[PDB]
Amino acid sequence: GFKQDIATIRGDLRTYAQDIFLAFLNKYPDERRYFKNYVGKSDQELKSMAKFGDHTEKVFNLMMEVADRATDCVPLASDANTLVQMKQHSSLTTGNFEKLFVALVEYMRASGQSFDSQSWDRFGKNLVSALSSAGMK
Amino acid sequence: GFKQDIATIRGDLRTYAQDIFLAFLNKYPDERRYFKNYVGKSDQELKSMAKFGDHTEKVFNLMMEVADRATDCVPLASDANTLVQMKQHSSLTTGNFEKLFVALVEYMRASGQSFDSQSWDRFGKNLVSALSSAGMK
Ligand code: HEM
Ligand code: HEM
Ligand SMILES: [N+]
Ligand SMILES: [N+]
Ligand SMILES: [N+]
Repeated sequence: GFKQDIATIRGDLRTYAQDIFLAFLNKYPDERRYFKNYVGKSDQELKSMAKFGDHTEKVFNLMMEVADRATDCVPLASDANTLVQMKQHSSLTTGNFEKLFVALVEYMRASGQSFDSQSWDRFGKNLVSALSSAGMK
Repeated sequence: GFKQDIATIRGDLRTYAQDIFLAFLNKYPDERRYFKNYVGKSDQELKSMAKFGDHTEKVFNLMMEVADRATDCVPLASDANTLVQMKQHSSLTTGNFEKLFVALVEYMRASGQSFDSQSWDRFGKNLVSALSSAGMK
């Protein structure tokens, strides 16, 4: 279930983070614009960039923290706050996050691994509603 | 489902409030001790007792609002705060709440209705989790 999925992801965090982030960018090419160093780069080119691996690691670490702190796939209001308040996120809206979770769930369903994709879909939706309540547009 | 159940309960609130609260006191006779005035009374005596009717209605009026404000059966932290901070709840621990929801879910399952009993069970558990987080012992 959801709790095991957090363990699965954490066990090989860099591999899942990179795989899912690339699925995100490739499903939604417009989102690449927020990451100027990623512009004009193939998947394998991004893997050769120190910042790519570092960044996506940090993103998925925080996502897993927020997931672990959630109750019944509903994130804490304070975690949504951390996400709204981050300077790196100042220009974002909830649609950016919504698209990320659509790509994440699609990835999980396509994978050979036994993820609880329904729970991740609920988690994404509940995060989107929480970001909005924490002041994101 | 859960949202419809809120509507069902509100549609005949006094009746459901009294019957569920009685189910609670009768399933857990020790809990009656918190309501001095209710000791040594049959169900029918209680249903003709002013404060019993007014009190149980207020409990279920607020419970339905807390349920309505929840996301995926997880209550707002502020609603949990309010319940922990009420002077009438100063002597309570999470266990009192745990027992109330066990009784409420059992009532729903035994009813002729179409309650989403497993949603109410989650709501009870999530409420208890929020009460703890808000400082109730
Ligand atoms: C639940 C989802 C998300 C989490 C947990 C998260 C977390 C993080 C973290 C921890 C960092 C700092 C990384 C570092 O300092 O190296 C970061 C940076 C950043 N995030 Fe997010 N993020 C999320 C969603 C998004 C989305 C949807 C976008 C845009 C589509 C986005 C855009 C950015 C950008 C542009 C940076 C700075 C990248 C850079 O300048 O190198 N984030 N994020
Ligand atoms: C989510 C569940 C609960 C809600 C929404 C709730 C709500 C309320 C409300 C609104 C009142 C004030 C009513 C009035 O002024 O007439 C009240 C009073 C009170 N509550 Fe609760 N309550 C809950 C659970 C409990 C539990 C589990 C107990 C103990 C086992 C409890 C013990 C009391 C007592 C002793 C009073 C004062 C009774 C009186 O007016 O004489 N409550 N509650
Ligand atoms: N695995
Ligand atoms: N699932
Ligand atoms: N249940």
